[PDB]
Amino acid sequence: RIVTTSHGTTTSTTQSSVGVTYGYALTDKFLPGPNTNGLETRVEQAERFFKHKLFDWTLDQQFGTTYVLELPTDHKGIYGQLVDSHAYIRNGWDVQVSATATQFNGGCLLVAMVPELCKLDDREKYQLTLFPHQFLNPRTNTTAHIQVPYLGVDRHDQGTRHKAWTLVVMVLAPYTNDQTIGSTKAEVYVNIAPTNVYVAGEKPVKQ
Amino acid sequence: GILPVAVSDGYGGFQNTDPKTSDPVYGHVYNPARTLYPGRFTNLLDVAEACPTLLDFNGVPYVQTQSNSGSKVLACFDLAFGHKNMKNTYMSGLAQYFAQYSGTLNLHFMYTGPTNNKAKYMVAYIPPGTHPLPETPEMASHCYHAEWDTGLNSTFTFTVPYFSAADYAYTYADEPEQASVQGWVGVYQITDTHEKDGAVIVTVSAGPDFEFRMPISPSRQ
Amino acid sequence: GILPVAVSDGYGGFQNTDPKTSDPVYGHVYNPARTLYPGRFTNLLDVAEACPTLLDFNGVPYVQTQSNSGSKVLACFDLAFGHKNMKNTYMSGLAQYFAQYSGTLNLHFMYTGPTNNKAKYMVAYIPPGTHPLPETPEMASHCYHAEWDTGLNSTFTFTVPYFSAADYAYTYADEPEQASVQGWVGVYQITDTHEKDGAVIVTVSAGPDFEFRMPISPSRQ
Amino acid sequence: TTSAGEGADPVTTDASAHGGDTRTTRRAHTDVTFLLDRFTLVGKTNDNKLVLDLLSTKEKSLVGALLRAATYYFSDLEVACVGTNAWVGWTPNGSPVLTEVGDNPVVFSRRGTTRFALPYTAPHRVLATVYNGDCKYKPIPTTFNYGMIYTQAEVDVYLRMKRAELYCPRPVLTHYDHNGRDRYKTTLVKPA
Amino acid sequence: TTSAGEGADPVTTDASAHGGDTRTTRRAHTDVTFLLDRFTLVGKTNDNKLVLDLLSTKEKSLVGALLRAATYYFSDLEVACVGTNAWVGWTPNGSPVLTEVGDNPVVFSRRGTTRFALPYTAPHRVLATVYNGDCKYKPIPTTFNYGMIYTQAEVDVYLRMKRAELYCPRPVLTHYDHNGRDRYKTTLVKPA
Amino acid sequence: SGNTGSIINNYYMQQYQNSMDTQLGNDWFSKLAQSAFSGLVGALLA
Amino acid sequence: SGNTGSIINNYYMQQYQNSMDTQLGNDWFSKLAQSAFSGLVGALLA
Repeated sequence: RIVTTSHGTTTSTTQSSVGVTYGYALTDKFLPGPNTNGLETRVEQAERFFKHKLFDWTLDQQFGTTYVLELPTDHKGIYGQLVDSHAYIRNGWDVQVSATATQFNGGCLLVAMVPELCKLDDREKYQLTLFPHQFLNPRTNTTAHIQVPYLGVDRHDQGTRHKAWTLVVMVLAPYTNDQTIGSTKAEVYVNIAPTNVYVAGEKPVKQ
Repeated sequence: GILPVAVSDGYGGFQNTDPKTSDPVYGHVYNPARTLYPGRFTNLLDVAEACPTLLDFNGVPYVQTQSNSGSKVLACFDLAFGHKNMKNTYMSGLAQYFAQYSGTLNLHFMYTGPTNNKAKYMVAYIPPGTHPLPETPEMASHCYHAEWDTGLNSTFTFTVPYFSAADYAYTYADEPEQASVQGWVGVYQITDTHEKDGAVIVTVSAGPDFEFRMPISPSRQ
Repeated sequence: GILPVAVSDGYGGFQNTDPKTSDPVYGHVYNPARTLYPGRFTNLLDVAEACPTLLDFNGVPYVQTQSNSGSKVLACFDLAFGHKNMKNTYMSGLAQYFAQYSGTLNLHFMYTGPTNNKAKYMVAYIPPGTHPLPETPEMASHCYHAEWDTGLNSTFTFTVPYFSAADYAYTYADEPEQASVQGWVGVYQITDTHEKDGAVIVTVSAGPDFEFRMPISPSRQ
Repeated sequence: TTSAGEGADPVTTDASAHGGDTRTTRRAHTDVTFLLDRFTLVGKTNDNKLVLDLLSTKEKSLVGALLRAATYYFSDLEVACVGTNAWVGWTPNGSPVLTEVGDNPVVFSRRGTTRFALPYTAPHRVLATVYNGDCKYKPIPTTFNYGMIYTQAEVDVYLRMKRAELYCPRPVLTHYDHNGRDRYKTTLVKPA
Repeated sequence: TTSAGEGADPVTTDASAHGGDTRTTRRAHTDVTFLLDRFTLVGKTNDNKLVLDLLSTKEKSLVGALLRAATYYFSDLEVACVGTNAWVGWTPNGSPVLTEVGDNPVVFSRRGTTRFALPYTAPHRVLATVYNGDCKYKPIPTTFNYGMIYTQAEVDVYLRMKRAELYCPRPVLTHYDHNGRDRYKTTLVKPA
Repeated sequence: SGNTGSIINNYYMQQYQNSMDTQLGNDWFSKLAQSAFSGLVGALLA
Repeated sequence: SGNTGSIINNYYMQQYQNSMDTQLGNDWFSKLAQSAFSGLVGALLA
């Protein structure tokens, strides 16, 4: 189960792949519309991986515990520069999430990409599976991988503010370390890459 | 002369679910293109077949080895959308809007234990009128059942069948109904290496031949 | 027997924009020939494309070098039909009757100075959310822009584009709207030979792909 | 594009100079005929009479405004008098004013409104919205009408122009007041 | 069937493993379009006005619940205002709020109800039932509307979604209360 | 044409519904619009 | 489609009854459902 995903000059090799989950579409085909007057352009240089630590999966967290990361997030690289130079932007996301625990640990995290996530009740958590997702189950894998397209009532967004997608990682079954050799916690990391980024409406950066 | 016409009593009143259209009033509006928009769905049952949702066992989606009790029963519940275990599922969510259903159901079990913790489980469909609901694997083995053990594959899927005198069953339970008219499903643990729990996440989805009829707005209190 | 008919509630009331005709009452009238009558028009946008109308800059249709101020900005205004500069234009006149529009616009600049007076200008489209609106050619050069100088041809035409998240924009501005949702257009003077003004007449017309939808009678006070 | 603007020849440009496209346009809503083909309230009758004069249309309404955006026009007409009244009657362009319609076209009311269709009846090839006839400007003929209606009681009168043709465009001014503000602004429909 | 559930690939099984068949299924009643194609009561008007916002639908009703089961949607609309009132009027998405409809589409009542058909009028390709726009969650735009109606008096307003399209399913929760009981139970229709 | 659309038809004859037009013996603005210059005066570069 | 069924027809034209759709230049869940595994992992006996 060795799979290497690569974007630009960045690669990622996992040895416990469980496949990729494509959400709502097999591809993010870009169909230009009248909102950009044909002036939009793709910036491939932006389509590369960036990393973030999300949280530490620990023994006390119980079912329902939820960590989210709204996208687009703050970026200290090329992607972030686009935001200062252009008024409008659109892109999809290639998401890899990991929780490195030993095979002698137990529990299970649910990883999902939810659109327009303003609020979530506790009952709604039992149905998070209606959203593109995968599972982190120590006995089986340490990697999740979901790929989703750009989504929205508008063909483009006016720089952030609107977070069409929110990554959500929630504890289904609590982490365990009852077999002596496991670890007491598992750090949860995110490896994301924006895909098909098209921007429009240039303005001056700086002053 | 002109066309003689007979206006009929009982016909014509406003209707909320009628098969006709209203008269138009604002023409020539062309919509923005919504070509290739993702995630489209057409029938609730397509999403209901493909996306299993979590059962609730007193606050948690998993069943478990547990503490004190030489009880091998992990869960035994009425085959009913109104049972409290089914409370937060998409299937029960939808079912509140239909009067009847028919068809099969799929129950899924995902094992969460560490690599060295092994167990062996079993699930059975207990038909109505069965007397002392079996509490042991041994007794329950006399019903339609499936036994499976842990290993490389974490998940196991079971098919809850449809038996009844009638072709359709009701999604709701009448007040005077002492026993489950549709029977029960019992989930048992035959054995486990380690008494420190190994959580089994339980989930439910529509079977390939499941069906709902009679939409109803059961509204209010 | 005769044709049974069901009279429907909610249908039939007088309507002011309905798609049907009234019953005739006075036949056989033949009109005088109006063959070849000149100046016929069929769509407001054909006249709107062909006839530019004057912008208003505090009482006059022209922008100008001006008096005291080392300010190179000749005009900078919200891309909006409701802006005061657009106040007396046919485009804003028509726009008050439609809720939405989409499309391009053409701004025209006619230089009026004497033969020996030379200048060099620039116009840019500043997108929404741009921060300190540029006040210098240098800064404004970072936007979609056009620079041109005086010479044999007095007139220059610029195309104000359409960028937005949506396919259509509103012709009106909601009360709670602090900044122009559609951005601004800035007209700057890079340089001028002679500080004695040279007037540039500014004018506006519909672009080839401009469009209005949703007629409305916004009537009164 | 630079051009010799003095000659007044039209110039219409794309965004192509800057690398742009052109969107597909559907101008159904700016079609003159479509636009004027709706009922507009012109007011109430007087002594249960009303001359059918399109210049009675409210000048700030969509129809009143657009009709005035042309120097000449032609159209057929539909009328609807709403109110509690029994019967609306009519006489064509050029008929003497009468005390009672009696025998000229009469139409009875049906559920509080009377709606009917009429033909252009003027003696001219087209009518005008303005007519510089003996009114020397320094920096409307009797004939310009669609007839007259007589009613049984006071009613609100609505006119609908059919088969409309417009010639020689005229200005259309904005009617909202900026006050002192730069932008105009109002409250647009929004979810409450 | 055992499977590697972690990958989330769907699994749907028969009863064949146990010797069973599969019944013929007819899912006409779970068809989204069919389901939402009915009139739902959203409430009464206010100052004889009501913004047409589908989010006004009662969230526990069949329609309110199903509409909310999707993140995005599109549809045309039919309206019916029931009550003793003379005339319902309407303005499209994006028009300023007015004091009187006068001249915009108006429809008169017929036997106590006014029913009419409308087109989707938003400027977006589709609308949303939720919109995470500047509302940072820690563990609805003006534009999202179908216009506004103006009435002569207070009335009950009903909306009917036509040609409905739904995208990106969301949860649908049960709304009955178990109390402390295990099963739910109610009195179902029975011969008396 | 206009704002009238009944897939079906009209019941009364034409000579009653409308006035009949006549001829003796054409959209200026469409033509005018069509004729506008949309090119480039001078030479283009890059 | 939907919950409307008149063997006969519709009286007013399409451009008045409904909004007209446009295109630039598909039932995800049906496809997703269709793709579900319905077989048997491992070998079967008897």
